[PDB]
Amino acid sequence: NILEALNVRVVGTGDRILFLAHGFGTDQSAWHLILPYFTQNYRVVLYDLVCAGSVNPDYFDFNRYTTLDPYVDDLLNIVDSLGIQNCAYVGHSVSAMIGIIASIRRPELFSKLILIGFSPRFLNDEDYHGGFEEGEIEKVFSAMEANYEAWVHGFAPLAVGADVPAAVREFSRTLFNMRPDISLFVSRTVFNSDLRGVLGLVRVPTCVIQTAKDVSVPASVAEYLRSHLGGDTTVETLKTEGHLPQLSAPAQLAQFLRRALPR
Repeated sequence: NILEALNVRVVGTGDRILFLAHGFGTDQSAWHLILPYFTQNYRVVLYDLVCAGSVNPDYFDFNRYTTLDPYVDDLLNIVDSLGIQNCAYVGHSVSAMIGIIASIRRPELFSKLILIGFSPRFLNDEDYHGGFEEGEIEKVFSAMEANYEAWVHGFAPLAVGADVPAAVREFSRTLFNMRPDISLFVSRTVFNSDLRGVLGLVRVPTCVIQTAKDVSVPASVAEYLRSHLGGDTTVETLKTEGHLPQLSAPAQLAQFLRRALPR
């Protein structure tokens, strides 16, 4: 039922469950280039966040989805529904944030957390560089509301990077598939999140993957995470820019994953 609403799909064969969880602006199809590198050795679970354009917009209850907690409830519901007892989890952007909270709620559930394009807090603070200020983000939210199509038009290449047209085309496609109001509302939710208070409570081994230049995550965030996460943590840096390496640099990302994943 949640399995149907969130387009859960399980493919591959192997002992380890690999759980792939997409971020803002895409759906599980953003994993399609790396997926063949794993389906021979991992039982792979994919799903769409409720805010994905591929999910019936009728399921997006703006009354319910006001913080990340209902999203974590969705993930744990899927995990439980599938009867998954242990898995490796790869979360991009918001799914990274969701993964951290899930790990603290259910520490026995994750063998490993791989976090791509992950920030615990986007807004700056005293001695903390998240990369954004409140005045600044209000204008983005206005632009997103005023003219979503124009925002996407400009944002997709900036976010994804240069000379990767296939990646930009795909990211534009999935952004345009999201309902504009859902896009804005999810953005607001993410920008009002602050995980820095609970990072020390993470116990699961974690790999933080960053790219060279991510418009949403300053380079300094990775070393903050290394110093603040409570598990055994490593940082890997892709020699490639952009926010969506699963589309823009699938070979390098898959290589990093193959190094970091259990088995």
